[PDB]
Order: sequence, then C-alpha cells, then structure tokens
Amino acid sequence: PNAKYTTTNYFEFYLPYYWNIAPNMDATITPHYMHRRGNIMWENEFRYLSQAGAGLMELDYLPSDKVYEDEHPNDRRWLFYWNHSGVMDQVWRFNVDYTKVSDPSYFNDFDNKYGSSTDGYATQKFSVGYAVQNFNATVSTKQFQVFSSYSAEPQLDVNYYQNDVGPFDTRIYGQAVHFVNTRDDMPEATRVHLEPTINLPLSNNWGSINTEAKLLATHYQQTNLDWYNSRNTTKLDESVNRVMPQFKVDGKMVFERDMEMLAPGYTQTLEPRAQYLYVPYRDQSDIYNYDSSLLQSDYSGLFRDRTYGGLDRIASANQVTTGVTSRIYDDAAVERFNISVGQIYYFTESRTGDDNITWENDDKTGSLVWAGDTYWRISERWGLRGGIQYDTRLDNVATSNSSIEYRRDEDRLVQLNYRYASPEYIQATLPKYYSTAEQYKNGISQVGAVASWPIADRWSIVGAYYYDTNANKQADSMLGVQYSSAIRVGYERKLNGWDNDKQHAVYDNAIGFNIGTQEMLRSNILPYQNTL
Amino acid sequence: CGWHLRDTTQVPSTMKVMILDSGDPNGPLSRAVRNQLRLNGVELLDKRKDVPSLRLGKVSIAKDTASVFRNGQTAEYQMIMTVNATVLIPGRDIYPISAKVFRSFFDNPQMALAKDNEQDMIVKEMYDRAAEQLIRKLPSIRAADIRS
Repeated sequence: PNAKYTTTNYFEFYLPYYWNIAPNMDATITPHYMHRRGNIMWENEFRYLSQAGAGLMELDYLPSDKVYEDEHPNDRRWLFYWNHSGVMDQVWRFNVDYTKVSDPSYFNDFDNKYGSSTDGYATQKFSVGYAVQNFNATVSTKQFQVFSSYSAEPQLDVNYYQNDVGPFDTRIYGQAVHFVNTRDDMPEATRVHLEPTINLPLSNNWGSINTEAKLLATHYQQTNLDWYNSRNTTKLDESVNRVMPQFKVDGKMVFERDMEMLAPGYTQTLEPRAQYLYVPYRDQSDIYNYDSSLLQSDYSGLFRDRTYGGLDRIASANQVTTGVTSRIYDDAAVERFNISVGQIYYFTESRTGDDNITWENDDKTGSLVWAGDTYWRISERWGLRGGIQYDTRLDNVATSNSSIEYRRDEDRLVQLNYRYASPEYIQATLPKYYSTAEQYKNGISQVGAVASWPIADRWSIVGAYYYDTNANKQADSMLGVQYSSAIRVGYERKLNGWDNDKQHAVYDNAIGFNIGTQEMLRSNILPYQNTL
Repeated sequence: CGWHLRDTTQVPSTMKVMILDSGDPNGPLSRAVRNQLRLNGVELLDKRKDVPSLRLGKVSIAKDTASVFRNGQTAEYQMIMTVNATVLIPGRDIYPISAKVFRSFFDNPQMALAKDNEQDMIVKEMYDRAAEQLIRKLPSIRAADIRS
C-alpha cells in the first residue's frame, strides 16, 4: 500500500495490484480510495514493448465524484493517457503523445504521473514518420484540449537533401496542413508550403563563410471567413499565394592565445561571427495566424532566419546579427569556461503587415536586440550558468536566468537558481489580458533553492524552496525523507489556483507515505534539473 | 595582445577520417552529427579497420516547468537534451563523452499549436548544439589518448 493527506482531498490510500501475463507487457491496477470523495477512483496503467516501439497507457476512472457533484451542480471523472515512441526497422518513426480528461479541473484535483496542476492544456498527438539518409516524410495530428483551440488535422512535413551538386549542397522542405478549430465560427485553412534551398559552404582551419538562398512559397485556401470578416476592418482572402526570396550570409573566424598567465599551458579561443539576412516585405494581414508565435532570442537564437515559430508570419529582414564567443580550455584540452555576447542591428523595420505587438519605444531601426550566455565548469563538482536577453524596444532586460550547482554524488547536491522575465516582456509576447490580470502582469522574478544529503548511512533527506521576489511569497516548497534497505515520506506546498474577487492565490498542501534522491527531487512542480 | 588565427583544424588530424555508428542512423541527432562532421571536412566511412568509430548512444529529452505565474500555472518551460556518445580508437581505449543543452520558452494556452511549432523548432536547434558540443570533445580525446 501507499497513503496520503492533502488540503485538496483529505485522506487517501492506494492498493496497487501488479499483473504479469506476457514477457513483453504488464499492468498495474490500483483502487485509489479517497475520503473527501465517496468513491474509489480506479487507476489502470499498462506497459508494453513491441516491434513498433515502447509505450505507456493510463486509464483513471471515478464512477461518480461527490465533490464535483456539489461544486458543479445540475450536471464521472476520468483521464486517459498514451505515450509511444519507436523506430521500426530503421525507417518507421512511430510516435504517440496523447492525453484526454473529462473536464478542465482534473489536474487541480488529482495528483498523477502524467499531467500537472501547472498545465494550461492537455496535448493530443499522433505521428508516423518515414526516414532515410537523403529523405524523410512525416504525417501527424496536433490537437490540444485547452482548460482556461486550433488543431492541425492532418499535417504532412517532407524533406529531401542532395549534397555535392557542384560546390553547393541543396535541400527542399515541403508541407501540407489542414487547420480545424474547436469553434464552429472560426476560419479554416488548407496550407501548402514549398521551400527549395541552395547553399555554398566554404571553410578552412581558421574560419568559414556559408552563403544560402531560399525561395519561400506558400499557398492558402481559407474557408469559414464570414464571422471573422464581419467583425474586422482588414479582411482575410479565400485564396492567398505568398512568394518571397530569402538570402543569408554566415561568416565566422577563430583566434587563439597562450593562457600561461592564468595557469600552466591553458588555452584561450576567440570566435567572432557575423551573419547578414535579407527577406523582402510581403503583407500577411489577409492570412489568419494558425501557428506562428513570436520567438525568444537567446544568444544562439540571434542567428535564426525566422522571427516567428511557424509559417503564417514571416517578417521582412535587412539585418546584421553580430556575436563573439570566447572559451578557455585546460591543459587536457577540456573546456573550462565560455562566454558569448551578441546583438542584432536592423537597417529597416522587421515588419510582417499584421504588426500586432506593443513596445515601450517607437524606434525600429539600429542595434536593438542583445543577448549573452556564460558557462563555467568551476571544477568536476561545481558549475555556474547564466543568460541575459535585452531589447531596446522594451527599454529593459527582457529575460534572464542563472544557476550555480554543487554535486558530490547522485545523493549529495545543492543548487541555487534564478529566473526573471520583465513586465514589459510579458505585455509584449503573451495574451493581452496577461498585461492586466494581477497573477500574470508582474513578470517573473523567481529564486529557487534545491538540496539533497544522506543524513546517515541509510537515510536520505531532500528539499526545495521557490520564492517569488515580486509577490514576496513562496511558489513551491518540498521536503522528503527516505530510509533504505525501504520507506519514503514526502511533503509539498504549491500554488494551485487563484481566488477571483479576493485577488489572492490558492495553496495545496500535501503529505505522502510509501513502502531515492532523484525520484524525490523530480516529485514537485518546478522539478530538479541537473545544471552541470 | 598575443592573438593568432587558429593554425590547425578543429577536428584532430587522426580523426579527419572516421566511422559513424548509431542504433538510429536516420534520426535527427545522427543527421546533425553527420552534418557537423562533414562541415568540418571529416571523411565518413561505412560501419579501413584502423579508423576510429564515433558511436552515438542513449539520447533523452525532457521539458519541465522552469517557472510559474502567481496562480501556479507554467510561465516558462525549460527543455534539456542529454546525448551520450563514445569514441572507440582501435588498438587503444574507449573514450566516453557527452553533450547537454538547455533551452527555454514561454507557454501560451491560446495559440497552443503555435507553441508546439516553437517547441519542435527548438528541439531541431538543440540537436545542432548537441552536435557542435560533441565535435569540441574530439580535441580532448586526442590529448587524453596521447597522455594514456
């Protein structure tokens, strides 16, 4: 058995039965008793190995929920989850990444392995790939059950590659997708995209320069436009053909230096990189945005050919992105440290016709995106990471994060971490009610601490604590103890909702008993990530 | 100052001919590694019995909630990719190496499909950074093999 207490659900206990009926597949059936509810939840986990790959199913079911029947009057609870991944022979890339719940609130209510109170939707995916060295083709379905929704149904992605066509290497990417909405009144599309690409890779010992050209060609057939076009001043068109050249140059050098002044026989490296990108302006305000979110610009992200993550927005470009990295290697040529800093200079506004974003500044030209990374492998037990993103259009640091970590062993570690995102960045990049609602508008300014240590030969103690520096309140805290042979005991407090008229957070508190440091460090929201 | 242009290749000259081995030769990592080796000018051989073999091993990817809003709902995911690999040099030792890449993005429950396109595009970039990270371990394997 296993047992629990929580502020959400009072006393709980579990009576797991394990069922073995084949050498390659098995099941766990567990009647999950609860005290705040009147009924047993039945949870049913199934595991299999197959020629098609390895996968996991879960089916959780309440015949009736007394709390839901009182809290949603005048109206069962269940979760189904499936995950599969494989490559059959060496060519058939089969995958499933699917979950479905009866209602939005299931993850505020029930602790489970396969979703979180932290989630804004349940994802629902299937795909079949065929892949070989020169060619791949993938058929996929992308659906989302939103809790607070467009689907791709189906999507086809195809790639072909052909090297050595003279001095050039070449590829073509093509896609066909049908977009459907959960609402009967939203636009529909079928989109066809074609992207032939040619590049000339030149290199030697001290540097390289890659010159690349694409044609971006997209066809839209759009339907169900009447509800949108009767409400908006700029109209969607029933057919749209978008055709755009892209040109890119990506030059690099490497310099080195004797680091003997720091330590015996150490090596320093300096790597300036300077990329030019051009894409002409095409108005896309007559194309509805089904899949293109604005992208986050970390230091490696300074070198993209995309400002948005999909195909419905493709920003004009006439820009130089300029960076520099330097590295230190020790006498054994192991990398001890690196720092990278770079920026994007725009000679013309990065416009997309549907220029929907809100900025603190009215200028659009000159040096205005900056980013940097650093890493230091201080020793084989200590390591430090940092990142910063700055945007002159926000007049602020847009995002930052840092961590420092000590590990002696899988059981003996301490980590500190920090994450920041500005109020102006949340305003610019997220749904326009996030700029106003008190739980969202204040950015992020989160401090985290994590530790594990054996307190005696057989006894491990684990804990975590996350704090919001703007709220002056904890986001999560966790404590865990185990005795090995084995028994394990845990505690958690987490944010688990909000109270709307009172404008304060709801906290779930829980205590658990079971009959392991890494399993405990994984168990909370905000779970432990090894940063060495 | 004291800076000089790098006067030797980024891949050590005992590894400008190499064998590439994987349990998934057609997948995204093997394609990114093969691209990064070929871009450096490595002559890659079929699975010359005296040539060193780079064997790609277990790969894992996770997305975790890195951050939360004041209602306890995700702000940022962090994605972490771990790649194990090993270089077998014939008539010498086996040299295990790895890469570890960290990327972040904000969620959006409106435009969930767009954030799934952003996630697939970021995982594509992470295989290129994991490939770059593995190639920078090849100079240390030359130094370690001479010191063996």
